[PDB]
Amino acid sequence: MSSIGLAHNVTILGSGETTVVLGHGYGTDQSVWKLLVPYLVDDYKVLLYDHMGAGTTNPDYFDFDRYSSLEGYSYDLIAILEEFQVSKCIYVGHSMSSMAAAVASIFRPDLFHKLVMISPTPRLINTEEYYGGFEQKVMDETLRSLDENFKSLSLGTAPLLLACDLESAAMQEYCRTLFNMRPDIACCITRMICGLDLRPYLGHVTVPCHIIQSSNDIMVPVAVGEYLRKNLGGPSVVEVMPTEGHLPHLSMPEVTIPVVLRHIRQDIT
Amino acid sequence: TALNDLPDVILSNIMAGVSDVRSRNSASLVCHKWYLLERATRSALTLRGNIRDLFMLPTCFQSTSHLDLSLISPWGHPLTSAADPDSALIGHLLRHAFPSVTSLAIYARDPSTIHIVVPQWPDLERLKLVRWHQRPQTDAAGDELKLLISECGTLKSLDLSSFYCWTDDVPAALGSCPTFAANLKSLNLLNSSFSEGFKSDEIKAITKACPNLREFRASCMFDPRYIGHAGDEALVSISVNCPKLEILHLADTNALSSARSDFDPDEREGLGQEEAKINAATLIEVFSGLPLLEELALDLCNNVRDSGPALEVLNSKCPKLKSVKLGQFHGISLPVESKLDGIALCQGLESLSIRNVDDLTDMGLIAIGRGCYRLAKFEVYGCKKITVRGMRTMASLLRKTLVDVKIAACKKLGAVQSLKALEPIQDRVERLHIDCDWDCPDDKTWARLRYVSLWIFVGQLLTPLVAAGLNDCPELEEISIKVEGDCRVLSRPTVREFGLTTLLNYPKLSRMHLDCGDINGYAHTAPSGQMDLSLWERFYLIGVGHLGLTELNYWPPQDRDVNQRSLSLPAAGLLQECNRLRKLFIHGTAHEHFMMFFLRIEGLRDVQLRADYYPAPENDMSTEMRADSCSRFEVALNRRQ
Amino acid sequence: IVLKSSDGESFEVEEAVALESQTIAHMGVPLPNVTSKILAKVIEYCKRHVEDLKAWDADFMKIDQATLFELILAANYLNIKNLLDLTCQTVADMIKGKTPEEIRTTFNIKNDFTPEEEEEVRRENQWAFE
Amino acid sequence: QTLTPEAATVLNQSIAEAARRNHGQTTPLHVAATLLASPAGFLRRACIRSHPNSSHPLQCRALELCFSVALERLPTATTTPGNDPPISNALMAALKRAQAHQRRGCPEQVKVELEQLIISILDDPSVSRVMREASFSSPAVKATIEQSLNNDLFKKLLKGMTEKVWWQNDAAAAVAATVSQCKLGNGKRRGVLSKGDVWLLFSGPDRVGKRKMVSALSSLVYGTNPIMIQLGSRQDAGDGNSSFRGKTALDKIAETVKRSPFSVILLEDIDEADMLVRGSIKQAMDRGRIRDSHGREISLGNVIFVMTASWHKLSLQCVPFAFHDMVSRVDDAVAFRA
Repeated sequence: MSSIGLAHNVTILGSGETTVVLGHGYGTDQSVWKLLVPYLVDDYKVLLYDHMGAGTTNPDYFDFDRYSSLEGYSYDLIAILEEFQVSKCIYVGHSMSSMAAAVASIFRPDLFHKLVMISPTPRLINTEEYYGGFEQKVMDETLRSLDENFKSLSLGTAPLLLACDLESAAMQEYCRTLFNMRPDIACCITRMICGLDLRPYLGHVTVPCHIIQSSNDIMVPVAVGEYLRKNLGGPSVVEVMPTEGHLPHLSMPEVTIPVVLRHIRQDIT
Repeated sequence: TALNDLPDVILSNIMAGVSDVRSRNSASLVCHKWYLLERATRSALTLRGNIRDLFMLPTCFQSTSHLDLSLISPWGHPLTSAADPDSALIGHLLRHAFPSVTSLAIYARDPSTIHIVVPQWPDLERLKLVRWHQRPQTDAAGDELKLLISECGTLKSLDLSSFYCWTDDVPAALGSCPTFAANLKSLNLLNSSFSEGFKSDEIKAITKACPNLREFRASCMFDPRYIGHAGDEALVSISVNCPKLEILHLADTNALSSARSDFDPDEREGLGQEEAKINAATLIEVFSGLPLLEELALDLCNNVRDSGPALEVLNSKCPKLKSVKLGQFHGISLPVESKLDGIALCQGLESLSIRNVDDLTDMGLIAIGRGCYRLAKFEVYGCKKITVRGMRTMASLLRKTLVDVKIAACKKLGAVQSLKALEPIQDRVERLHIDCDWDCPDDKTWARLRYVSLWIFVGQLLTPLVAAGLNDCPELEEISIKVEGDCRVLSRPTVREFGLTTLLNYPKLSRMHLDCGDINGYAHTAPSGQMDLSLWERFYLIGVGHLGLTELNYWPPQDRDVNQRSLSLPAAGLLQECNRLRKLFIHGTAHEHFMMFFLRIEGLRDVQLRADYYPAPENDMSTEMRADSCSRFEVALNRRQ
Repeated sequence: IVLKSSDGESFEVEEAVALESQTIAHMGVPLPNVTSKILAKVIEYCKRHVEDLKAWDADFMKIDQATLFELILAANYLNIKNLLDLTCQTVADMIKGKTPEEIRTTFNIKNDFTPEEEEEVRRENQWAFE
Repeated sequence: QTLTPEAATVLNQSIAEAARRNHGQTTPLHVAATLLASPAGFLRRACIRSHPNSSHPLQCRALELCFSVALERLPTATTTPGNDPPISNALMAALKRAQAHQRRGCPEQVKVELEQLIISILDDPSVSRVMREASFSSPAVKATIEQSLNNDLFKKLLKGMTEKVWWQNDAAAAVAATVSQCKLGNGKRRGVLSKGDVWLLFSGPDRVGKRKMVSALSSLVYGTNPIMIQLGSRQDAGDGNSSFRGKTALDKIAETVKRSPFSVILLEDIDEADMLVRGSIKQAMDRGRIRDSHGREISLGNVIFVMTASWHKLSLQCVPFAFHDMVSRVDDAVAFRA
């Protein structure tokens, strides 16, 4: 078909006037929604795609200059939506990908009818007044590991560091999929995420947002949901589920899927 | 004199003898005469390429007789689809490129694939269908199998040992045209992916349709608990309907599985352990009905007891019998005083394979050795009573002919015990299999040893292999390792590496099978404080670059819960370090970023991701494999100079 | 029976050894196409076949390439299937495990392939799983 | 002399073109270029049909161009033009291949027809090689040409369940009858072949009595405890098994059936189950095997299945239209009294 549809492995399923766009998280691909897609194809038009950093995409198309900032991902998402004639889409995103969708909505409000977010966060590095992510030091370890893996691959030696070698046991679950990419692309995406912060821009989002978090999550504090509700510029709702892990939509489908489907089908927020 | 001065007929004769395809390709580049000779002489071809560029198919292979289309990239892709009208042209393309095909193996992803490709060769003699994917929905049973029946068809052998389907498809297809079934001289249905084995009625109908069968293998259901399970009537129907049988292989579907936790009665949570509807009298009648029988294999997951009389009748009623494989048959060897009995009376056996025999003792092994003096291959599995003395003496008795020994899951026979047991035949054995069990309580040159198979539980090390006795193997060339187990319950290894560098001890080693695919673990998300599968892949693959491997088959560990066998980053990184690799097959999935790691290997020619397990990923959305990724990788590999 | 070589030498042949060769069995019996050493190398094999095997056969193969070519020619002319196919297999053993240049060098072979033709043959060969 | 009049014509025109340039030998490239001429020939139509990019008219003339340059690459021969150049070995090869392809296509029974000839000369390595650089693949057009050419028990359990659930005597007798008859073989059949799986729909408002009912039936016929799967808004601290990890309700059902092919399975609130689960149950009841979320097929065995319904013998008037197919296709439907 189109070049954008071939560079992102875009697939269209289902039928009906309403379109659901599933944006996977960093380190995985559209395969993470294989448990959710059957629940939607009956009465929705599901659009699945892989963002350019994903392992299923061509490593050559990856532009280190464009994708050193989240604006690149938001622009890519807008291009994908506009190519496939998708308007008033319903966006379901995982962590830090829903942020890109939110920025895209800031630029192009007409494309997004609602935003459903799974464990999102505006800024990943917590400051003294901001408890909305992880300490800088605990993530410095993961940056070091990714840099060492890239160095090892440059010399032709195997990259021998994983997220299982960190000590947080929460960085292990958070950063597990960050090592599921080519080491240089992994370094680039990780540095972008570390430098990312959308706190100023939270007031410009007008589309409704449906924040979904895990009960007593060790990884992203539950208070971030209330923080976003207070700073978001549009209607917002927060639901908490008794799930765990970085990928509740895959590891615990019988609990996560009902929540996501409900938030998709109810508009009142 | 030089060869070009030789007459051409003995050139065709001499050059039909190079079977090594790499050597054949090398010979084709010698000169014009040699090229023409090779192209007119090549008989077996396994097609290598992508579906997209299949119209760039060479026509130089006009004289091939056996054609293998199941390895067309992307692996498992529908070669012909009903969605594209020009897919009708693929049949003609193949028909014209290989006009002299008699044996065919094709991947039958879709019914249209069969209906377009198979009837192309009226002289087709042997057919092998492969499908590890889902069975497409059809109007009735056997609709995709009915497409095999062609007007001018004379199909003689049908192979469905890897073609997943409903067991009701076979009898429906076989009943639709009596000519097609009568022409059949061989039928292989030994598919382990069947959810349940064939019913009694289905076996009866299958054998009634095909009275001329010479070889018959089937995956039957022998559990008495189920309804319509195959029992005595099924076997007597086999004996009555197929009197010309020379090979008879009935095994339960669980017995065919790669994982020992599926067929081992000890490892099943009380499953099995109950008698089948198989009597000694019924076995006697069955063996009496097959005077021409040559190869027998009855591998059940349900016990059959007091089978000694049946095995004795085997010796009188099957003079041509050469190979016997018995699964959970008890009392096969019950010696009294000194008179041989049971299987020990089959003096004509050449290979014997027994499994989970409760009655067997050391005297049983001694009787088997003394009676079956022509035995050349012996396989024993899961016998809790036999010891090193009995097995060593049985080896010494058969020291003149025994060249292939497998000793697995024997409680009292560890790795060191097995190697000590094989001492009398140490300088003659060629193929060897042991379990790397280091916890079993209670001049050394393997001069002819060429193949070693190992089984080891997950988390154990391989370093003690040298101290176990397998020290000096000058001729050892291929080793196959299978690792099984559930690592979700296991802690982090205290030792950093599995120890593949220990395999540097054998200088001639050039091929490997690393089957970790039966390890269950956590793919991308571990619950809390657990270790994901990438850690175990690193633990197992470290040091694989040091070995001068030239071929490598790798089975990534799986996560049964989410159904994925992904290749991790450390796995790809370590496999990249193998510079000498020529062929590299990975029986799993890997996305483009990791697949492109392998272009660093200079000598690498054949690479493929083969999902030959059930169930294979249905489409690109459900896994991390994409068709475009495969095409880009292949184009990059071919272009490398 | 007594046979005569091309050079005129005579050798004694057993009846079963004679029946080994279809050409001899169907037909002094001069052999004007084979030399003395050819019979001196083939008769022991014929006798051994008429009446350990692997090692002895490998030892008997331990002959130079040219002598071997004379042997296979003699087997064809005498039309002995076993000797001829064993000989051709033995030669084809040195075919395997060698590059085309190695085959040419070991076999004084002259190369008449243009680079374009070599590339095309390689392209055709890339379709076969080695 | 072994060719049709038209094939003889086109061969001698190839020859005449060979004699006009004196380029040594009559290579099949020349006869292919001859086929490009005489626009009534089939090669033009075949080429335009084979490649979508070939629909452009001047690409066919670009084919002529690439043939022509290769001909220009042929050194000339010092001979009089008033002669026939020796046709190359490749041409005898092509003609013999044409003869053979003609022979095989009608095994019942030679003058070679035009299409066999053109196939044969596309088979020539040089013609195909030249076409390859011209974005044309000889096998595709060749296949196109070839394709165009085609134009007791009852009471022994009734007493126990009447002991347990004495307020549901009539429904208990009805279910006793249906379970005993399907077990004995007097039940529904999956087509002509008999089936072992039993499918029961348990309507009515009494939930605890229904649960003790199925527990008693399990403990009597199979001597085992039932299996606690819920589907509706009835989840509690037992069904919500995170230990299963990546399993939905359908995955749980399939795994339980696989691991325990001999027990009773009760499904809670089939009315509040998702359309996906209900569709999966319909597929299982038709095809006799349950498919889970990964597409694996699992044989139902003969497991006793009971669906705990709540709509108000089961009357068809009280069943919503969506669940009518289930009732029609279920083995039996039992209504519990209030």
